Amino acid sequence: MKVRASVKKLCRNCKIVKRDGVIRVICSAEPKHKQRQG
Amino acid sequence: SRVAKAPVVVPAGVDVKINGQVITIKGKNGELTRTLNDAVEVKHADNTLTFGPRDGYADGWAQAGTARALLNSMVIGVTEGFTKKLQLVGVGYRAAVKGNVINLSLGFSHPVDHQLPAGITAECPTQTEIVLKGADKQVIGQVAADLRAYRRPEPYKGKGVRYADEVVRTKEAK
Amino acid sequence: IGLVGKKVGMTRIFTEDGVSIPVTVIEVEANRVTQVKDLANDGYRAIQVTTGAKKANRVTKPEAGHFAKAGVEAGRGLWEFRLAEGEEFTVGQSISVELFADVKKVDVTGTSKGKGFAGTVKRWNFRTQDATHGNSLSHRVPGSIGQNQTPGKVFKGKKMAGQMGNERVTVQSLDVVRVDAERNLLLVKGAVPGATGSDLIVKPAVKA
Amino acid sequence: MKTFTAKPETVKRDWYVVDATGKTLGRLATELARRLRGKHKAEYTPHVDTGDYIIVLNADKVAVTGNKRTDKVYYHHTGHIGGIKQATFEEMIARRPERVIEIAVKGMLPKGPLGRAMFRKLKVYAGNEHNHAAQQPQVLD
RNA sequence: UGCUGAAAGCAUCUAAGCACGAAACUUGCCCCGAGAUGAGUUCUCCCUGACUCCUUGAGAGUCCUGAAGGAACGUUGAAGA
RNA sequence: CGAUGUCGGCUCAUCACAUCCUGGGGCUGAAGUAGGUCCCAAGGGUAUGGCUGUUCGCCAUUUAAAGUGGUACGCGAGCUG
RNA sequence: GUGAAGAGGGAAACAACCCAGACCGCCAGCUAAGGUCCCAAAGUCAUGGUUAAGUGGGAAACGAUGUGGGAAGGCCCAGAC
Ligand SMILES: [Mg+2]
Ligand SMILES: [Mg+2]
Ligand SMILES: [Mg+2]
Ligand SMILES: [Mg+2]
Ligand SMILES: [Mg+2]
Ligand SMILES: [Mg+2]
Ligand SMILES: [Mg+2]
Ligand SMILES: [Mg+2]
Ligand SMILES: [Mg+2]
Ligand SMILES: [Mg+2]
Ligand SMILES: [Mg+2]
Ligand SMILES: [Mg+2]
Ligand SMILES: [Mg+2]
Ligand SMILES: [Mg+2]
Ligand SMILES: [Mg+2]
Ligand SMILES: [Mg+2]
Ligand SMILES: [Mg+2]
Ligand SMILES: [Mg+2]
Ligand SMILES: [Mg+2]
Ligand SMILES: [Mg+2]
Ligand SMILES: [Mg+2]
Ligand SMILES: [Mg+2]
Ligand SMILES: [Mg+2]
Ligand SMILES: [Mg+2]
Ligand SMILES: [Mg+2]
Ligand SMILES: [Mg+2]
Ligand SMILES: [Mg+2]
Ligand SMILES: [Mg+2]
Ligand SMILES: [Mg+2]
Ligand SMILES: [Mg+2]
Ligand SMILES: [Mg+2]
Ligand SMILES: [Mg+2]
Ligand SMILES: [Mg+2]
Ligand SMILES: [Mg+2]
Ligand SMILES: [Mg+2]
Ligand SMILES: [Mg+2]
Ligand SMILES: [Mg+2]
Ligand SMILES: [Mg+2]
Ligand SMILES: [Mg+2]
Ligand SMILES: [Mg+2]
Ligand SMILES: [Mg+2]
Ligand SMILES: [Mg+2]
Ligand SMILES: [Mg+2]
Ligand SMILES: [Mg+2]
Ligand SMILES: [Mg+2]
Ligand SMILES: [Mg+2]
Ligand SMILES: [Mg+2]
Ligand SMILES: [Mg+2]
Ligand SMILES: [Mg+2]
Ligand SMILES: [Mg+2]
Ligand SMILES: [Mg+2]
Ligand SMILES: [Mg+2]
Ligand SMILES: [Mg+2]
Ligand SMILES: [Mg+2]
Ligand SMILES: [Mg+2]
Ligand SMILES: [Mg+2]
Ligand SMILES: [Mg+2]
Ligand SMILES: [Mg+2]
Ligand SMILES: [Mg+2]
Ligand SMILES: [Mg+2]
Ligand SMILES: [Mg+2]
Ligand SMILES: [Mg+2]
Ligand SMILES: [Mg+2]
Ligand SMILES: [Mg+2]
Ligand SMILES: [Mg+2]
Ligand SMILES: [Mg+2]
Ligand SMILES: [Mg+2]
Ligand SMILES: [Mg+2]
Ligand SMILES: [Mg+2]
Ligand SMILES: [Mg+2]
Ligand SMILES: [Mg+2]
Ligand SMILES: [Mg+2]
Ligand SMILES: [Mg+2]
Ligand SMILES: [Mg+2]
Ligand SMILES: [Mg+2]
Ligand SMILES: [Mg+2]
Ligand SMILES: [Mg+2]
Ligand SMILES: [Mg+2]
Ligand SMILES: [Mg+2]
Ligand SMILES: [Mg+2]
Ligand SMILES: [Mg+2]
Ligand SMILES: [Mg+2]
Ligand SMILES: [Mg+2]
Ligand SMILES: [Mg+2]
Ligand SMILES: [Mg+2]
Ligand SMILES: [Mg+2]
Ligand SMILES: [Mg+2]
Ligand SMILES: [Mg+2]
Ligand SMILES: [Mg+2]
Repeated sequence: MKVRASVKKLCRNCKIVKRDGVIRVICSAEPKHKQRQG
Repeated sequence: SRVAKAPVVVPAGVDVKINGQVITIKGKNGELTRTLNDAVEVKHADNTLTFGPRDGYADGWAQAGTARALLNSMVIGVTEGFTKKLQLVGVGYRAAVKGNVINLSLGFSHPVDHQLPAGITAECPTQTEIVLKGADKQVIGQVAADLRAYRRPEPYKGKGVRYADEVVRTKEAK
Repeated sequence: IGLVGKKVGMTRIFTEDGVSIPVTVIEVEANRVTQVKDLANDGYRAIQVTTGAKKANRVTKPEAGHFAKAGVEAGRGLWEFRLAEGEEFTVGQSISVELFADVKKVDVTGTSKGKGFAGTVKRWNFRTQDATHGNSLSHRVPGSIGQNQTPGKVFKGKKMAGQMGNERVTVQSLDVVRVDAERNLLLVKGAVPGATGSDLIVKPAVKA
Repeated sequence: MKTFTAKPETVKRDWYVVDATGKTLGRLATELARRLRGKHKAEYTPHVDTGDYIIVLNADKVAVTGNKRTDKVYYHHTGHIGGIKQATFEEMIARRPERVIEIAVKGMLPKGPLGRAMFRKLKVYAGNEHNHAAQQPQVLD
């Protein structure tokens, strides 16, 4: 995953979640889109 | 909210008991106990179960909508008994049960002996497939996830331990 | 548990294949129990032992009475060992070297040899400064001992010259060779702390 | 008239018990530090230890609000080259539960001989049982 | 990385509940360590005589007794300036 | 400015983490081997030589690694000059 | 304007910031700034809300079904999401 300060919804299957305070973006199609923080 | 407003049916031969907040559901498959949250309030109404949010607390609906969905699975568990179908893909891999200990051979130097906590009935229809049953969705789900976590799917040949319903994305060599 | 025993030099055992294994000869006389400490009185379970023999005068009344409580003879010195839950012993019982017959490896504790006021070169393996090439009155000295203004101070636990040796030290997991029951000896591979005549607290290997 | 000042000999010190089960740490410690100093007493003098002896039993069971059971750290230096030892509020109660009330009170008292003298009076305890039955320490809340 | 699971009919590792997870962190291993003034415990040992005195006090005294033990002195040490 | 001894080396170090090695992970244009980047991790370790006053640098040969910095560009009532 | 050439209270400590100009005494009372759970004088004071980050108790571009208020704008009993 990435740790960029401005996580975004890149593709359609991407999804925003707030775990343990940290905003993460989880995806079904491409694991590349998985990213943390921001 | 929407889940919370949808009463849980309780079939016959399923003894439900409310010890304040501590719920006890007994049935044919097994006896299950659940220490429920203080923000939730639960009662018996006719045949079905009712879940209401407590006034004063901040997040009621979110807490009760859980309780509903838990007890929905808890009632189905004691009635039917949950099952999971795991399969071991790859040559040389072997799964065999002896008592309450699953003997996984997953190409390691040492044979892995996975223990089974709680009432979990493990079976093997074939040597490269593990079907395991029980009362709780939780413990089954965990056991399954451990048995998986011993060897996750290699996204090339799909090798390792997999759930039967799961799809796996494989890729080419570059 | 463990036993007390006097160091009696070193020898070598020639094994029939060839190897000359260097061994320490520890005499381990009948270690006799003076007191059995337990959870009711003391808050822990242990045994206090003795060995050897003081002359009937050098032992004082406070110490000599302590021996009459048990009924044993006034052995020289007193030591204690912690019991490992399962084992339980009685007062006036005589433990022998046969306890080490079953064990393979032993921790030997003793008092290391007194080197005295040792320098930093000897004590802490400091490197001596250039023996010549300009050097003036500072061959074996420590050199710097700190930074400058910032700490404005030497830090605690700084390696400096002082008393070396004459301290309790433990050489762990020494492999036992022979357990002479008749002569009351315990032959262990290698070398143990302290000079010939020093007391050695031997016990089974904690690092199993 | 020169004002009255309490005389160390004439001071009549009382004994108390405080069950610290389900209590807020700071709001307990504050009320403890109030009494220990001898503030509540009408014959209060800042240079004499007028306060009362307090027994704080069930110290381990003390409660804290928010995330401070995990989040609250207790830093202390070992007086050494780089020895800064920390310990969370869970880990503190896990090992030494008496330290929690001790430290929470000590800071609230004054710093100095009398400050240390008025801490001595506090008697924290993990278990419900206390061996100070001889003084008849009455119940305090 | 997960399991169950809302808020949000679903979904999602979490908001209740339940697991894993590193030479880091707390122990385990070795040493010092109750001057830890919060000065802990166990064990053994030794002292069981009179008198006056006044502002009768943990006062100050006086004949006698001197213990357990220690120190000192000596011979000294694989202990040590 | 009625003095705060300025580079480099030696001896002695100590802290930071923006980690060079070793430990645990996500993605990968990850078949494996080997990487690439990123995340957590400061416990411990982290060359010897040639040249030059050198720091640095280049070069030879090692190493798991040959970390970047702070510390009066650490350290002259410690040495060299 | 203040210090220089101005003490006193506050801003933790802090010539110049906020309050206020010490003739001397008193073991009198009322107020300024700033404060009122404990260190340490004085409200665990009252009413209606907000924050769930220990924010309060350092910071930007930019990021996100965090969470409160509002004012609007898309569909129903021909039953939309
Ligand atoms: Mg980052
Ligand atoms: Mg949590
Ligand atoms: Mg992978
Ligand atoms: Mg004599
Ligand atoms: Mg003697
Ligand atoms: Mg002695
Ligand atoms: Mg010596
Ligand atoms: Mg040497
Ligand atoms: Mg050596
Ligand atoms: Mg050298
Ligand atoms: Mg010279
Ligand atoms: Mg010189
Ligand atoms: Mg010379
Ligand atoms: Mg000279
Ligand atoms: Mg010199
Ligand atoms: Mg000189
Ligand atoms: Mg500093
Ligand atoms: Mg200083
Ligand atoms: Mg070995
Ligand atoms: Mg350290
Ligand atoms: Mg003060
Ligand atoms: Mg006192
Ligand atoms: Mg769901
Ligand atoms: Mg290792
Ligand atoms: Mg470890
Ligand atoms: Mg290893
Ligand atoms: Mg230990
Ligand atoms: Mg120890
Ligand atoms: Mg020791
Ligand atoms: Mg030492
Ligand atoms: Mg020592
Ligand atoms: Mg000491
Ligand atoms: Mg003492
Ligand atoms: Mg005590
Ligand atoms: Mg008398
Ligand atoms: Mg008297
Ligand atoms: Mg007297
Ligand atoms: Mg006399
Ligand atoms: Mg005399
Ligand atoms: Mg006598
Ligand atoms: Mg004598
Ligand atoms: Mg005598
Ligand atoms: Mg004496
Ligand atoms: Mg001599
Ligand atoms: Mg000067
Ligand atoms: Mg230098
Ligand atoms: Mg060099
Ligand atoms: Mg060097
Ligand atoms: Mg880092
Ligand atoms: Mg970097
Ligand atoms: Mg991995
Ligand atoms: Mg380090
Ligand atoms: Mg650290
Ligand atoms: Mg460790
Ligand atoms: Mg060289
Ligand atoms: Mg040459
Ligand atoms: Mg030159
Ligand atoms: Mg440099
Ligand atoms: Mg540099
Ligand atoms: Mg330059
Ligand atoms: Mg370099
Ligand atoms: Mg070089
Ligand atoms: Mg090279
Ligand atoms: Mg090379
Ligand atoms: Mg090479
Ligand atoms: Mg290599
Ligand atoms: Mg490399
Ligand atoms: Mg600089
Ligand atoms: Mg310098
Ligand atoms: Mg210098
Ligand atoms: Mg200097
Ligand atoms: Mg020159
Ligand atoms: Mg002023
Ligand atoms: Mg001021
Ligand atoms: Mg001030
Ligand atoms: Mg302020
Ligand atoms: Mg202000
Ligand atoms: Mg300030
Ligand atoms: Mg302040
Ligand atoms: Mg002040
Ligand atoms: Mg200022
Ligand atoms: Mg005036
Ligand atoms: Mg007033
Ligand atoms: Mg005001
Ligand atoms: Mg003040
Ligand atoms: Mg006050
Ligand atoms: Mg603010
Ligand atoms: Mg934005
Ligand atoms: Mg928002």
